[PDB]
Amino acid sequence: NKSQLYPDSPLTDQDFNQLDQTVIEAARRQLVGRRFIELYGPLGRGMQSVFNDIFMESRRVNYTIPMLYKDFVLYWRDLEQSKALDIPIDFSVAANAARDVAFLEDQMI
Amino acid sequence: NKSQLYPDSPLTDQDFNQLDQTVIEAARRQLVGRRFIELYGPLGRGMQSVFNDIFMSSRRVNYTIPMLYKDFVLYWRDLEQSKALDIPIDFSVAANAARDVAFLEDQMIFHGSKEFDIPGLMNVKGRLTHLIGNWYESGNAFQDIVEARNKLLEMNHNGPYALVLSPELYSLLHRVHKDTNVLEIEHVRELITAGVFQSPVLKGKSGVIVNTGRNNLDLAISEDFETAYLGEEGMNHPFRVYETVVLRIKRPAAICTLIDPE
Amino acid sequence: NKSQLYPDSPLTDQDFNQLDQTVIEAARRQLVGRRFIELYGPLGRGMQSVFNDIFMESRRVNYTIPMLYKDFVLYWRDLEQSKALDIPIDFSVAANAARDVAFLEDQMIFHGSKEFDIPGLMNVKGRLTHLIGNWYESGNAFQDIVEARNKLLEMNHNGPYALVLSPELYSLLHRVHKDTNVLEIEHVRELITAGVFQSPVLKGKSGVIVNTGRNNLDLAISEDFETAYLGEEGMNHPFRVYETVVLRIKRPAAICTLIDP
Amino acid sequence: MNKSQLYPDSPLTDQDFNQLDQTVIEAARRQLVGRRFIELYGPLGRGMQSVFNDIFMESRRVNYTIPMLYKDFVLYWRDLEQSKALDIPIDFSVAANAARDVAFLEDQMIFHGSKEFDIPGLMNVKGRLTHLIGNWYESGNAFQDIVEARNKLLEMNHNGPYALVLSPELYSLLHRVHKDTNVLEIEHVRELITAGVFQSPVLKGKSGVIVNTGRNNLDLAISEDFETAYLGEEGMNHPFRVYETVVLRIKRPAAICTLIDP
Amino acid sequence: NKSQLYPDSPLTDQDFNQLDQTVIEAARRQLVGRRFIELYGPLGRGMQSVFNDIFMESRRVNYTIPMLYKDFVLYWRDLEQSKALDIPIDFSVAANAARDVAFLEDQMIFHGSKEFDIPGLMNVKGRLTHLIGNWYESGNAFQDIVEARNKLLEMNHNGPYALVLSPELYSLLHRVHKDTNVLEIEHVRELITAGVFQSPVLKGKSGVIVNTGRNNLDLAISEDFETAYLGEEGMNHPFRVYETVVLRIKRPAAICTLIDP
Repeated sequence: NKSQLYPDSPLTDQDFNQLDQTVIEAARRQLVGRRFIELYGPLGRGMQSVFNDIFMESRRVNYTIPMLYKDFVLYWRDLEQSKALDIPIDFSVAANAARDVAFLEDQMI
Repeated sequence: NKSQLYPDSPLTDQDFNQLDQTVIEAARRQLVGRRFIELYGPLGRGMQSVFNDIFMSSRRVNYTIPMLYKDFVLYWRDLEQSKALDIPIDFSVAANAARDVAFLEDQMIFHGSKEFDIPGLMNVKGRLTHLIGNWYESGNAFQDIVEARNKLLEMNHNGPYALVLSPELYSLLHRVHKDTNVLEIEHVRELITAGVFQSPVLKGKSGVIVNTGRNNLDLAISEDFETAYLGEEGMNHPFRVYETVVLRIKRPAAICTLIDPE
Repeated sequence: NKSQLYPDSPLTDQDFNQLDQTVIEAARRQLVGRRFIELYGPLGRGMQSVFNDIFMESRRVNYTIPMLYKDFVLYWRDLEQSKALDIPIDFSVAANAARDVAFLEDQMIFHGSKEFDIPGLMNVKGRLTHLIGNWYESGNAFQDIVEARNKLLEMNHNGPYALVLSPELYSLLHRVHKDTNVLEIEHVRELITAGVFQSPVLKGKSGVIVNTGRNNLDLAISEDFETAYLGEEGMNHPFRVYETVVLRIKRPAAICTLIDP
Repeated sequence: MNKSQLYPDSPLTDQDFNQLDQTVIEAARRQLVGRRFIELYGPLGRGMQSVFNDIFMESRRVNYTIPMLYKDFVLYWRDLEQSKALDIPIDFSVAANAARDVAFLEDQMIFHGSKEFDIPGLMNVKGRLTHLIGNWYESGNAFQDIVEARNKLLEMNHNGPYALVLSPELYSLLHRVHKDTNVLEIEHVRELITAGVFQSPVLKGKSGVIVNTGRNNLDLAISEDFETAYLGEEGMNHPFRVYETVVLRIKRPAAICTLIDP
Repeated sequence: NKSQLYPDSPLTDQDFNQLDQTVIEAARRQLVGRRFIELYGPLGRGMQSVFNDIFMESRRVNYTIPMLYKDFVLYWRDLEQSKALDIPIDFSVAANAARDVAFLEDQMIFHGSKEFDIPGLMNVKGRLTHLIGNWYESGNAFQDIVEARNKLLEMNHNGPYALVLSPELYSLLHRVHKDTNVLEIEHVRELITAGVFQSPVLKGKSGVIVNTGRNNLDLAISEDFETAYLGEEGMNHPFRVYETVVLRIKRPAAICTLIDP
């Protein structure tokens, strides 16, 4: 899981799931491309390019798969304060980044 | 096993082994690119394209792995006669098919795959270019190799180098060096430690010096020289000798091509 | 074995083996064709003609297999004297016959069988021809081979090459090269991997370079060198050293011919 | 003692690091010329950041700071994941390029020194013997100039075994045949120089050096051999570094004879 | 052993053996006198002078055995640093001293000990002298050795001969002979069976041919190359590589000397 994938992560397993759920919910609320376009996958990490057969009214074109990303930063002072006061970790910046990856996909689509 | 993979093949298990050996030997003898260019292993099925990082800071290009194949037919009349008389099957057509594919691979290695946008050693962008003088005069050929070898040194390529020349130019280092009273091929072989090779794919007075090493260039083998039964057609048994190979030139500056100015 | 194959043979099993060993040794010492041409066989007695696929730079031609033989005679007086004195039987005449079958094969391999219309190395259509200059001057012989080998290389025939020269040209290769302090034959032997041979069948200044490989040319043998009793005739014991061989040139472009103008 | 525990954050397993080590080491061995005729003094260890050299001129102690030679290459995470998914061995081509560059750096430091730390080289050390060679294109000059150079070492109380390293052009010129003996000059030289006649791209033009092999004459002081260290993961990619710490000590400068073109 | 011989030695038994092996190897790589002169010993520490019977072409002379030594110093800071870092002790200075004792023996063997009045190969009375010509011209070096070896042969000294030349003359032997396509040194090496050596002790154009054999000349060693602790002085550890050797030339007529006019 995430905890063993990033042993140095300040977020625990429960804290990291909230990071995933916040990102997933923010993506679904903004992904308009996936609302009507079917998904061919998940292919997996072993695929870096796909072959597209264009039937004009066939032509085979090798479409390399782009990677769209947004970074965002979780400041340590906020994380330490949340741990000290036993309050849930704020992931508002994480949702903002997901809204920008979902906007990048829509621009690319 | 090829026996169970082609249940309808007329050849037995041992006959396929002889057919495979004939194809392998004919290809290996006729292949000049693989002598000095290393193989990026058997990629196998599931890798239809490969990525080449071109260094001139690197840039990435997606290279589609093309299929090179030649078709040969084993006539049933000849097959039945060999089985009846217990004489070995003549796979001379198989050897010619492997020879033709090997010639095709060498053309793809040197002159590139134009229809697949894959460059070759003789036309890769960014390669060094050297102009050879009159190699008919003794000593000019050695000096040209020295000048071209120094050109690769200027671009941080210390060797070991491999030199491939056209047959017309190759049959010019087989002359006594008047300065040293030795064959000019021997002096070049001392400088070119990876060997000097000929190739019919090069026409006229052309040649290329390649700094050997898997970090400069290699061949991505999706599947090595393999034979496949195309299925019975008109009572005969056609086979396909096919291979899936692409050439990756990671550092084009490691290739210096000798070009006749005329 | 031979004793039961020819019950009337004056030679015993041991005596007949010496006949075979003498014939075999005399054949190997003279067969220059088999030194670089691969054997397609032994097919057996059930094959009398072979199919040759000529790839010109396919054409199927039915090559009937010729039979080459020499007879020789073992006189009974010599055989009786040897038995009486307990000395080994002299097979010098047998070796002489084997030297003539091995010369007949070389003639058929290099010049072809006119009666059966089978081509040879020096005669086949579709071969490459190189006109040699004056090999007497040192250094010309190496250059002529270099240019002739270049013609084979331009046809995607990258060796290994086998060069057969007439004894006049073969001896001309033994002079020291011009300015490389090395015998001219040694430099050619580096160029020709399969070896440089000589054959008396080639007359004058002539030679041939053949790109070896059974996919280029091969030798079809239904039966190798064999000795057969022809039956006693006039108290003598005539035999026959025979073989059924034929040369199949599948790739005529793999043969480069050196001739003089 | 495996590098997996040394770099827990590395993406390579025990076997992948092992394949990485051979790729770096083999590419280094193919290019390291100085190590062929110079003994290795070490590995001293991480506690030796500078070595002491006692020069016996024909005694002065000089402190040499051990230089660190390195080159960086990056393995892309997409490539590592793609190879891992397809069960294909990782492509360490960039590692060989980095290892080859470091090997050239060590050879360049051995011969031409290191101006940054004022460490002398074979062709730069003070007190060495200098021999002005002649036209090696003409016959006999190549062997004679070596004989006088060896005589210079003999007069300086150094009686072998010698090691001769020549520029790549001069090494080929030694393959000529002798004017009278009708034997190649290289075998005559090889009988005089029994530690081996080598060639190196570092020497340019008509240049060479004759070195009296022996620990008491000169040696390589290394604290860390060719080692691949995993740098921190940056930008989701994995950058590595092939580094080594080697300094050359010439205890007897008079045991080195340099062939210099006038 | 060494540890109990010098209880105050900073070097352990393993460290002291490396001192001995370094000294021994450096001596063998430089001792040209012992390559052809037989050893009469080790006599032992109980012998300080030897009797030489000179057979001129007997005379008894008491040759006192000289002692040749070089000191060198092992600094304590280097020894302490090596112990702290667990690295082997550097003995480069020790090898340098051994190269100077092996040069002192060669000087004493070839030129003699003037202080003890002991003759050498190049200096003894009763030797044969040959005046070499111009060795620069090819073929003169071989001829000069031939005539000089002839002088030894006329004195019933029929080999095996050992020839030692100065580096100037030794390198002059490496040119190809005049018209025999063979290196001049190779022809001399055929003439001189015991081998042709060179010594830096011989200056200019000079050399010597010695007819080997312990009945002609020998080397008397009471003690071979030895390393002795001289006791700590100024925190340093001075040693001494020493040997007690002397050359006895019993037959001065067995030495032929090559000099230039």
